[PDB]
Amino acid sequence: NLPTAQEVQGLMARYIELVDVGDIEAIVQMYADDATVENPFGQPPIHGREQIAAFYRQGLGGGKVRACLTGPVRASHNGCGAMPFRVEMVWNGQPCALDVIDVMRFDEHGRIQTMQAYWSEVNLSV
Amino acid sequence: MNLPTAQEVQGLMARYIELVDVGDIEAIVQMYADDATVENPFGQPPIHGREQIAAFYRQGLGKVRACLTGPVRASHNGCGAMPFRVEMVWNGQPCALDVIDVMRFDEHGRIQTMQAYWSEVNLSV
Ligand SMILES: C[C@]12CC[C@H](O)CC1=CC[C@@H]1[C@@H]2CC[C@]2(C)C(=O)CC[C@@H]12
Ligand SMILES: C[C@]12CC[C@H](O)CC1=CC[C@@H]1[C@@H]2CC[C@]2(C)C(=O)CC[C@@H]12
Repeated sequence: NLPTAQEVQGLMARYIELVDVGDIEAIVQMYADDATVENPFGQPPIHGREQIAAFYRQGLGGGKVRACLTGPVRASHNGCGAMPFRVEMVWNGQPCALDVIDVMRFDEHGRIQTMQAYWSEVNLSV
Repeated sequence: MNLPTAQEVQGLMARYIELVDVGDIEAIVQMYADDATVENPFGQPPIHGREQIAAFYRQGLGKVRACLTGPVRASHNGCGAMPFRVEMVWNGQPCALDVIDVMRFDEHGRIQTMQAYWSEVNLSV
C-alpha cells in the first residue's frame, strides 16, 4: 500500500493545497505520527506530529502565507517524490517570495514518513 | 576551501545542467567525486565511481537536451535541489521528462551524491 508514483503526485500536490489555505489540522494529519521534518534541510530533524504541528502553527499562523506548485510533482516507484513550489509571505514589511523544493517519503499507509525542504536566503526575493 | 557555499551550489548545479545540455560527457564526470554515488532514477541501485558514472552518461547522453525550469534551491551543508526538463527521442517519439536532482557536494566542490527524482508519470511528448 506504499503510494504508487501517481498517488505520490496527488499527496504531495494536496499537501501544498493545505498549506496555501492554512489547514494546520489536515497538514499534520498527512504526516506519520513519528514523522521527522528537516526544514530548512541542514537543520536538525524535528520529530513528531506535535512538534511538526507547532511548526505549521507558527509559520502559517499569520494567515497570509500562500503556496503553489511551480511545476509537476516528480515521483519515484518507491513511495518517494520531490516538488517545486513557491511561497509568498511578508519579509521586513514588504511582500517577498520563496522558492522551495520538498523531498518526501511516504510510509506504507500513504503518510509522510519524512519531509525535507531545500531553500536558503538565495531563494528569497522581493 | 570547504563545503561549497549556498551560492556556490546554485552555480555548480547550473553548470552541471549546461554540461548535460551540450553533452560534454567528460566534463560531467569531472564534476563527480572519485567515490560519488548516483541513484537515477531514485529507488534504483546506485551507480558508483567515475568509470561507472561515465559509462552511465555516455549511454544516456551519447540527441538529448536539459534546462532548468526554475531556480536551484540551496541549503548550507553543500547541498541543493533543482527542477529541470530533459528532452529526448525515445524510439522516434520526441519526448520530454520532468526531473528534480538532489546533490551533495564534498569539501572539494565535487558531487559526492546525486538522486534523480522521476518516473514515467513525468514523461511527455
Ligand atoms: C512551512 C513552509 C511552507 C510549507 C513547505 O513545505 C515548508 C516551508 C518552508 C519555509 C517556511 C514555509 C511557510 C512560510 C515561512 C514560515 C516563512 O514565512 C519563512 C519560512 C517559511
Ligand atoms: C541522465 C539523465 C539526464 C541528466 C540528469 O541529471 C539525470 C537523468 C535523468 C533521466 C535520463 C537522463 C538522460 C536521458 C535519458 C537516459 C532518457 O532518454 C530516458 C531517461 C533519461
